[PDB]
Amino acid sequence: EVCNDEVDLYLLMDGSGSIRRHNWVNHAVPLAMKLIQQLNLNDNAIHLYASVFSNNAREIIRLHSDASKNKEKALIIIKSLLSTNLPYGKTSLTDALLQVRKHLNDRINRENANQLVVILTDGIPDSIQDSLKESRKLSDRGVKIAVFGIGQGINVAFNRFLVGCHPSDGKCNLYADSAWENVKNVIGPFMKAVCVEVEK
Ligand SMILES: [Cl-]
Repeated sequence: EVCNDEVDLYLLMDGSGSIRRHNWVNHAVPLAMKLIQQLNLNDNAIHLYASVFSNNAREIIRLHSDASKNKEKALIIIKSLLSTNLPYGKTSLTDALLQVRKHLNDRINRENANQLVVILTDGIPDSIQDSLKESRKLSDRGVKIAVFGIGQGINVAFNRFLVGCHPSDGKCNLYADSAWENVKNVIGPFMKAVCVEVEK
């Protein structure tokens, strides 16, 4: 009853920055699924988009649910689409944010919808400055950015600053993080709190 409003949500997976990719490769997609399970994906509510790979190239696509097609298939489709990211490893966050901006520019949005980028990351961008530059173009267009950080390879101050908070001080509703062992229990609440803040 929380993630129930008109929102265009762009889910961006950004990892792994780690030397031992096992955790990201085994758990990033189940983590993203858990987040997506918090969303009301009725056409009058949340429209869910995801950055994915197709024909060796990065692309933004809409994810549907539960479409008029069979239940298990709709789940499998989403899970496979998300999994196209895994073979490609670490990719430019700057380029991903730029693609979201182009996507928003190419289409008319719903009159009363909010635009939101949710980033799942276990590392830091190739370029901090290029990334910050893009995020500000987005926020200048009224787009909100939330970030979920995982593990010990993240920079918390960067994540907080990226979503518009103070680098260290004060609560930041658009940011949360966790160690791998705990992410499954923290991500649901994070998505909910993100929806709440977005409606304010
Ligand atoms: Cl980058």
